[PDB]
Amino acid sequence: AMNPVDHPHGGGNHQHIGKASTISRGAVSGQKAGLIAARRTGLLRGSQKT
Amino acid sequence: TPVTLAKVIKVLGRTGSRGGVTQVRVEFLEDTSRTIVRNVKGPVRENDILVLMESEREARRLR
Amino acid sequence: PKKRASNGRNKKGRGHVKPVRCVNCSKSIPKDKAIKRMAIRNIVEAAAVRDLSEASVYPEYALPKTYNKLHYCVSCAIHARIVRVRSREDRKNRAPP
Amino acid sequence: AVGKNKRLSKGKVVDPFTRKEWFDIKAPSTFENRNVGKTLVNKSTGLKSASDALKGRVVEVCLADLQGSEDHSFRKIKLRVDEVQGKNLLTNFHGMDFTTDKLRSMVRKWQTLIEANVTVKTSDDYVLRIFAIAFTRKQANQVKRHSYAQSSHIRAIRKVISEILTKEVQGSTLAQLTSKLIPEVINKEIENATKDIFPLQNIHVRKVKLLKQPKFDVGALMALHG
Amino acid sequence: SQVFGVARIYASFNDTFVHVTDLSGKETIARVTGGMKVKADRDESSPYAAMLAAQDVAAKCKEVGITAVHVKIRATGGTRTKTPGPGGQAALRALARSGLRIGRIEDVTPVPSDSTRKKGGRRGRRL
Amino acid sequence: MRAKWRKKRTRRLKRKRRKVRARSK
RNA sequence: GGUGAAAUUCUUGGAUUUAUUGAAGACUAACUACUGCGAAAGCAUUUGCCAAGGACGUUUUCAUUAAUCAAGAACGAAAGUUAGGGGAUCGAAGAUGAUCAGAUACCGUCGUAGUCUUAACCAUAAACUAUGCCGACUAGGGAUCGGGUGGUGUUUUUUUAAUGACCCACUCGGCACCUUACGAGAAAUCAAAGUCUUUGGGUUCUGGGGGGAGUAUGGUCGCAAGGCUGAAACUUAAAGGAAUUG
Repeated sequence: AMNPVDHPHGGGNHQHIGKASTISRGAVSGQKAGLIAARRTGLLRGSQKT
Repeated sequence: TPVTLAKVIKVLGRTGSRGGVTQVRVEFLEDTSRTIVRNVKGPVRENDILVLMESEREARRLR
Repeated sequence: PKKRASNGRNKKGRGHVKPVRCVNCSKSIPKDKAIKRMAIRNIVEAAAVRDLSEASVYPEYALPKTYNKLHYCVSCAIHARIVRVRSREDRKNRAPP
Repeated sequence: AVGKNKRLSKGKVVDPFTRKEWFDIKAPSTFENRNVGKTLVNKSTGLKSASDALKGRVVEVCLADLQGSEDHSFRKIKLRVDEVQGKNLLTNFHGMDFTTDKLRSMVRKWQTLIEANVTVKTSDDYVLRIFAIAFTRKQANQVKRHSYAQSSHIRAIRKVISEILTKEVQGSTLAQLTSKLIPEVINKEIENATKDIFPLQNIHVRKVKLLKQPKFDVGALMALHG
Repeated sequence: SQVFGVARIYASFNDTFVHVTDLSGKETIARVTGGMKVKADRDESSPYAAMLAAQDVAAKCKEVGITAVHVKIRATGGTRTKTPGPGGQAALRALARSGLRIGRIEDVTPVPSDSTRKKGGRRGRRL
Repeated sequence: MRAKWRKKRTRRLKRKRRKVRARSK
């Protein structure tokens, strides 16, 4: 909902992210908005498995 | 090709789904009193010698 | 109609019986209804007896056997020829030969 | 299947018989056949210490094997690898077990089974779980087919059994237990306690599991293996 | 006098495994199976293949130096069929006629009290 | 047809009546 | 490894396998039966505690307090729902091996929900013995569980007392059973499904050809799934039960 100056999702005539939110751990300060160093996403169904 | 010569001493009965074979009790001559029960294809009768390419088998049945 | 008097089972004064599984199909069937038999079979099957006796480290060896109960379902029992169907007059022989 | 495998090695000789050495294992003082058997192990390089790698073991052998007696045939003793002295290595007790064929023979219907369990400590710092199996029987002069008990008889049998167990093991050390279980006098103790309850045949013992021993005490083991 | 191993048979349907080891067990010797002997995926359980493996492991055990064996028969048990395949009888016949000595035959099939769950649906295996 | 599946067909039909009448009301 | 046979899949990174331990959860085999208890659902290790119950024994007590029941309340398998836990096997769905003319069906390997449990809901089942509850009378026989009585009965410790476990006989109450068929019924069959056209011991609940339809609506309960109550129009001459021969 912000503007693209104010965030890496902001902007667009439609509220949409555009570029995928799963961010490398070796990204930087300014890029680390979103899901960081993530291995999987979405709804988990089952077990923590540990 | 070491085979064993053994003699049918009893015929158990016919088998195959089509009567084409039989089951027989056969005594080894070498190492006498060592019995076996095994199968045969052709016409056979009592007292009948037969070569066997092995000793160590007894097929129970077949269709 | 009621083909039987006990409906193929034995439930009197229970209302419920814990189930049992078959061994071919593994169908969940009660116990009173099942086709429990008992297998008591020499491990050696009567063929290798001479060889094992002569080759025993110990003679006068008991040569034990497998003892175990065998629960069967109606279907797999009849199919495996354990039991077979009986006339309307000889269904009632509640004992075997 | 002799020629089915699609890959034996996703990853991309010396004869172990020659790489292995023999060893000879002996029983304790509580069994007349001290020498009971042998075993194999890879040659004890300095990397492995075959002594300890073999120390971590146990062997089941039959009491008919260890006492010559086919009546003792139906009992098996697990003896633990506890000491090694130059390929004439020694053991000590680990645990009893019957033969399943014997059990499946004695179990039958138109009777009543009874089973008890105790988790009791001994005089000598071990802690053992023993069980006890007892059967009912048609009396002589009886005519009924089943001879089923009445469950209060059974609970009482359970109590008297369990207290007998605790009483014996609390005071009998390990070797004493072995020495009084090889004849199974305990069963006759049960029957003499209970013959004013039920005739009560087939009163055998059942498994026993060291739950925690004390220290090894190699001196004590050698005292047994004097 | 006579050195003793133990036979450790497992006579499952579709395969009758045999292997021999020391009295303790960790010293393992010459595990062989029917499928190791023969070809047909159905004949994995063949008593023919069972006795084949019996004679081959007999050769291995004679040339390593064992004399006798204490037999421990096992079957699937647990949840599964609980009864042996034909390879049991086959292999014991085989070793008997091979001449290695025999002792202490016993059945150790897992016959569990109060099992977990029998597979294959409630209705069964609708073959 | 089998009575159970007749029942299931009836139930699905019935809840569909439910939904449409909710839509109209 | 699986199968009828095969195949998906795992195996030099050592599977499969054997030995010694460990963890998680479920489960309570064999004994286990024409055997027990419970209103029913249902209930199977031990030990301890909580209160409860039937029958039995009673020359105890009160004294007709009782039976059956709309309304109305309690419990109520599985499945399923709500949030937590737990979460091994098994396994709706679904993916894949395939077989097949086709196969999202059978068989196979995976596998989420669930399966287990705490708190709260649901209120159904071939919840069947398809057989209401109370009472009485009537043919036999035997077996069995529990209690009790009698019997120098047997066996049991210290030969021997008790007690106990057996035997015999009897008894009351139970799960049921074998045979008859007087009796009944349309027949199968039944010790009640009898004592009913020689029609009546007491009470409750339900059915009136088949379908429509356990549908529609209206209430009512439930988060929902759904449940309880519950017609009509219209259509039709048969559907259906039990036995016989083929």
